Amino acid sequence: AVVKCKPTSPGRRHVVKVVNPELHKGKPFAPLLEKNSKSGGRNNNGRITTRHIGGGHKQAYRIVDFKRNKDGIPAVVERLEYDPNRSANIALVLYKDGERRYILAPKGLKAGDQIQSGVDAAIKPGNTLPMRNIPVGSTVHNVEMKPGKGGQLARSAGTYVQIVARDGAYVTLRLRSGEMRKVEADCRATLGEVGNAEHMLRVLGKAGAARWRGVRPTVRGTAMNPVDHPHPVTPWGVQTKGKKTRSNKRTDKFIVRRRS
Amino acid sequence: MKRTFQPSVLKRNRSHGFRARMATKNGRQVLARRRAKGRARLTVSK
RNA sequence: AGGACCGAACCGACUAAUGUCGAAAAAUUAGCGGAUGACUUGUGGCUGGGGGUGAAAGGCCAAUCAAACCGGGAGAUAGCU
RNA sequence: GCUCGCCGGAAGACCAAGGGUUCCUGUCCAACGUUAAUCGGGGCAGGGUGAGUCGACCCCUAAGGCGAGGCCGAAAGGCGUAGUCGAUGGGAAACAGGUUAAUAUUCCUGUACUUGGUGUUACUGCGAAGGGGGGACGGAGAAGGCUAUGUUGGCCGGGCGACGGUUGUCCCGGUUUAAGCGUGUAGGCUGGUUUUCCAGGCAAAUCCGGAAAAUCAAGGCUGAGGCGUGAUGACGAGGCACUACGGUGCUGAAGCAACAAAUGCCCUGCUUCCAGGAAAAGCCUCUAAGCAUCAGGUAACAUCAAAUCGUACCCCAAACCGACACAGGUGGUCAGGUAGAGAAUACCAAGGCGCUUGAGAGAACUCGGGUGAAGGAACUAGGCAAAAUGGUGCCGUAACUUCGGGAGAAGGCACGCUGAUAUGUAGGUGAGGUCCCUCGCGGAUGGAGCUGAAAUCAGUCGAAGAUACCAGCUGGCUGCAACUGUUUAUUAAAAACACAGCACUGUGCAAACACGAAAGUGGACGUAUACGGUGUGACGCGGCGUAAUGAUGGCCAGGCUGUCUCCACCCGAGACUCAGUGAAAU
RNA sequence: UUUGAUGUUCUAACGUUGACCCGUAAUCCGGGUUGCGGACAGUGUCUGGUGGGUAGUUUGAUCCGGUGGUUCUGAAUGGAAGGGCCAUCGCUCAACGGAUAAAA
Repeated sequence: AVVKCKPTSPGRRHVVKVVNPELHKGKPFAPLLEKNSKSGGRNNNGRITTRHIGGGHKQAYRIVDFKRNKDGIPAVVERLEYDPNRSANIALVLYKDGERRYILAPKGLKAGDQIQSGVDAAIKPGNTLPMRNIPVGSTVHNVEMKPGKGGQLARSAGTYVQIVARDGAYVTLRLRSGEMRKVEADCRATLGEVGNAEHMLRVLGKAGAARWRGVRPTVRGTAMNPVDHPHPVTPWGVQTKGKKTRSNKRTDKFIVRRRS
Repeated sequence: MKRTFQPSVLKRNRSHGFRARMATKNGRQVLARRRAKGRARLTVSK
């Protein structure tokens, strides 16, 4: 749901919150938890490589099962949880064998539902089926690019990819960026679209939102001195605002269409 | 105003201690120079 | 609940006065803004000099920064004093 | 020794970091103390630091460092695995009183507590770098029970007292007792018992998890505080006897109730919020390998050990950092009485000090203040500085607006004390007796007693009752900027920087981008509802307006006043004289 | 028969920051298997273009020589290249005694 806060004061005047009543109001499953130490944009050399990163509230990394190698093991979704590392909420799944894991929660998944992975699975949203088995012209997410890789595409909230054609051992997928990609059929994918589609309605209200979310102030090039910044070019002299930098010549064979 | 120097034995030892000097190759050269010059205190220590 | 309000500790020095061979190589008195956070602080480490960091002033890098300090080239050179 | 004054949320007591004998005694003024000094944190000599329970040490580890192999690089060297360091964190244990001139939670008196080795006794399956639980956690906020602590009352010993009265509802001092032990309450958490099965927990498992049933509905876990032992023990006001006259020995009465109550405990509790809030070790359990006449473990007993290091002193300062015995700075803990919402403010208890030059007079002038006739900004680039209001309660509060705000707008009236309402009300707390009880820290009556606002009437004193400190000046026009916030440490706090939002562009992940000769890293253990760069900076249509906001620029109006006509007097330090020490630029 | 450029397919070179197992209680690393691409990408030398991002600087002369004749000479001998002798010629290189072929 989407709620607009009363303008009782600045910092609440322009606040829009995305409240999810069905989220779990409790601690996460401790066994699957793990630490996530912030880096602040530093690297092994200790210098800053990426700008505008630092601070933020402490968060714990949740291990999410993307590969979904539990083939032919029906499971029940216990509940949903808020994962700070992902813009989309996660779902706790308990398999019949007696083991618990985390998955991505699609739009049509709620607590108490039944899920199943493997080729011998139905077409209900959230099931894990190879794109070869998945009917063409369907919407999927968490698509794999190599067998057993785990899944990298359509992992953000409300993101999905369309299966637009079936060229034998390869399949054509349209992404939300307007990209047409050719992917091997043996790769796994998840049916349905990612949940938490209302992630756009949030406006973060004030600076503090981003500040404790992990973003630091951005300084414009014009305000910088000539020595610090060239000032449309990047701080390192690369001309921006309409200059492609894609030079790989390795994965282009899998590229069918470019963004328009 | 708090002055530049704030004493701390741990910091002093770990920054300019003999083991810290010997950890790096250049610190060994610095110790050799100090010994050649003949200063009584090669490095800072308790 | 409020990057909410008045207001102690705490943070800074916006105004005035004294202090310029002062108690202090930016200090003291009363006012002054914040004082639940974009807050501050103790401790422990990382980012090292065409480099680091910088809510960005050409600011800070141990009272020195439009390019630190230490030893060497080096008794640099000076059509200059 | 007696007065006067200051701090007393500190100018008191403990520590942490930092100094290293500055600590105590004897002894002297050679040099220092901005003067003398017999004195000192000064010179010389002596004494002083007692740990199984304090901390370090040791087990584990976060950030981070080193790094066997290994990758890369002309070499130097850079990265990193297994591993090893790394407390700012997690693991086991002590309290009361007494003592020296210096140590005490270390020494003495008493009660204990914890970890392992050894031997005896009765049993038993033991056995991991492996698995499971726990360790193990954010912000904000309200209540209940508590306690430290303090008030009153009763009790104990004393007093009746140099200026009126004070055997009385009067005054002074005390009225303290820990850790451990047993009961385990208030409160919080959770449904338990039994059986059967399961490709799950990278092997197995009686351990965790999951699925079925029969049974009861209670059990189990955590849990401050109080109660008795600790303790007919110590302590204890005061008196008595000697004093190297500083001080030492003996003695020792009562040691209770109520109230209020914390930031400290129940409470890592409970309710909500998105920013979703460390790791490992010790600890309980399961088995693998191997052994099960052993070994090992369990429960009780006796005994041994718990090594080594700091233990003085200062620690908001004279001892630490500032070249100084420097108006500066330094983290945490305890932090009481009255008035007070308050750790603010005014006076005090405990405790600590009068700050290392004084003595005379009270010139101009300088510094910080008090008062003031009339005008009340006419002074000044400028209400700069000064002057003025400032709190509680009742009524009321405009234009605009994003409907929240403006607003404490502005503006009107009562605030003291005593008696009554009410021999202190309402409220809070709550004794004893009585009745029950699934029988103890168990549930009702009850108000004894204590504490205790706010309001009405009447009276009353003062020129003035928020009478002291504390404590917004007010409104209008107006450019800028969404606001909060940050910046040129040490002349520019702003219209500058940053900001949530908006738009363009790039990146398909072995992603772009950046550090790196390269490895490898942050991006991201994310991935198109994700990230980097660029321009602007809320909202309605870089341009026009914009509520609120502003130590922002300017103007005006009401009060106010020494800014000014015009300054005058007074209060403190200099300036002047005397004594002691004693620079400077040039 | 040498063949190269190009097109389709394939693996034995090569990449694997895909999966499984071992050294190994090991996200590194090396080794064995397989799948995915595959003569693509990438790397080493050369070369065309961009490249204030970075670095060194500024605000008939002269060098080069075009042609001629002259065996003057021409580094062992004979040639040739390169030098010397005489003639002429290319720049208002006019900043005209002209500091670089090359700078706001």
